[PDB]
Amino acid sequence: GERKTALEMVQAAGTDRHCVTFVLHEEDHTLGNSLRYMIMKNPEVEFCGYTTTHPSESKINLRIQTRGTLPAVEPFQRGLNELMNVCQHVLDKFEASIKDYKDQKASR
Amino acid sequence: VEEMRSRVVLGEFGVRNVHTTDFPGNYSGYDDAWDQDRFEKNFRVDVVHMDENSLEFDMVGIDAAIANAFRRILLAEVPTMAVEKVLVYNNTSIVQDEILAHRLGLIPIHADPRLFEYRNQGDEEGTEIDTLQFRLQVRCTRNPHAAKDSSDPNELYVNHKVYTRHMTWIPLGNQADLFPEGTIRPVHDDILIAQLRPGQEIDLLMHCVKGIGKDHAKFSPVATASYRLLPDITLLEPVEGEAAEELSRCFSPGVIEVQEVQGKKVARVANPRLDTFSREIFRNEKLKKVVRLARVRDHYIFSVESTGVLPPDVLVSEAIKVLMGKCRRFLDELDAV
Amino acid sequence: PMIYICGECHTENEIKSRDPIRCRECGYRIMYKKRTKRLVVFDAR
Amino acid sequence: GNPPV
Amino acid sequence: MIIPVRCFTCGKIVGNKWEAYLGLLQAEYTEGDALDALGLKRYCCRRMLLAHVDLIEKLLNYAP
Ligand SMILES: [Zn+2]
Ligand SMILES: [Zn+2]
Repeated sequence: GERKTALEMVQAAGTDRHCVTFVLHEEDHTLGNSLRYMIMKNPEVEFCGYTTTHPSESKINLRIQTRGTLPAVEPFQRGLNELMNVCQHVLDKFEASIKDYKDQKASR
Repeated sequence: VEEMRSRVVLGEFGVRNVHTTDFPGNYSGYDDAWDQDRFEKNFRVDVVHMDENSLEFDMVGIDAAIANAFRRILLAEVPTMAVEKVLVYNNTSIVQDEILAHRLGLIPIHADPRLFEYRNQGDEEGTEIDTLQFRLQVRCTRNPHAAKDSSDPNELYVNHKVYTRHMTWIPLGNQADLFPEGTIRPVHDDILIAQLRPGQEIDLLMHCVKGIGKDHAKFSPVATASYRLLPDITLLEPVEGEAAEELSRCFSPGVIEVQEVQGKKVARVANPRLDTFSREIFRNEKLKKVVRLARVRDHYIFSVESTGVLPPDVLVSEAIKVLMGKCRRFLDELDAV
Repeated sequence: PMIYICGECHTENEIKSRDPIRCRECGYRIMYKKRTKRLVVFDAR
Repeated sequence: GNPPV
Repeated sequence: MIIPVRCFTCGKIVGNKWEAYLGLLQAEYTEGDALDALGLKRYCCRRMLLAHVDLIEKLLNYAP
């Protein structure tokens, strides 16, 4: 949707699909670090690292280098999905716990 | 041949390691590919305290990256409403105009930011959709009914001190419906805005817009939202005989509960969570060898304290939803190619 | 109706062209202009 | 101090 | 000059505890007990009231 508040991908020297650098705009260490943690769980990626280009700017660079087969854009799109699944589960669990505690406290 | 899977051990001259050994390939067999069911099974949230303006849930079984993401969302990405523009018709106060505008920006408004929207760039006017307007108009006069006294409230006082009570909401559009009479108001009615002397007057219109605590702190919805790993304390040896009390004094007082099992006194670790890391045992030179204090690996303790705009549990919910929104925005922008 | 407050008398004097700049009800020689109601816009940052 | 009783 | 509205480090709102602080000190309470009875736990907030110098009361004494 947004042509540049979001993704700009730079395929490496030789446009290796297995080595991509994603530029994520308007992002700081929050999403960078959580998404790097979620992408490291994939045994098909050999190098994942994020970095902020400069303090004045608001953008991060992820670097995903996967193994021989997959195009390194599936690891990214799967780390996103797993992180969103974890957030949904945490939200459900937290709301259920808050409700249970409110009941336990309002009864007594 | 000794594994310690769950604690961050620690001495005095420094902590031992910075790892958690719960990632892919991090062990011979204890390898990871993000089993989602193992997460959903080992995760649990326990909410300790929940007054109004406080929460202290546990959030057991999550990594430091996700916990830090949640903490940084509450401080800088959950949206709030706050004064952005100030129109000053007259101001004969001692407090300057720019300083008054600043002081007015840092006052928290009780409007819920989820019913509003962001003003488009260059939308100076604003509309019922994105803005709330309030008016402070106060003048100080001597009270005619006063004797020869010197208390500032009794004399020289109709409005000596301008408070947040004096600020009145001007319903901008159809906002009178939607918002009942007392719903849109400043959160605190006692915040001292200025001081006046007879003949001095303040008269202004404040405009409150939506925004996140990232582009200015005034829009931030929590005092602090930090977290701390659950401490762990282990008595390697049975402490007894008046060394138990010296042990119980080298810690926050509730942590080591000295029972009396026999005629002698035994110290026991009653509640490890109360401990503040002060490392005062390490000055004892005889009991630094008896106790090992470390941190539990992925067992956190959170503490969210809102200013009063939204309840803390709603704040945490909206933080988790903001992280989900980031993830979904990037998923859907990826799907755009 | 340009008003000026005296320095220590605090009497509203209106002065013009061609007239001296002393104050009535006293004789001081310093007079501060007055703040009228005019709209100014400030940002709360 | 101590998650809910 | 006047009480800061929010503590600078945290952002906690301390601009409504000035008169309450002054009232608990007139009642005989130490500055420690007084800052405790107001809810100022962490010392970043406690320094915001403990070391405040109200100079709006000395500027509000020269003629209008
Ligand atoms: Zn005069
Ligand atoms: Zn503070």
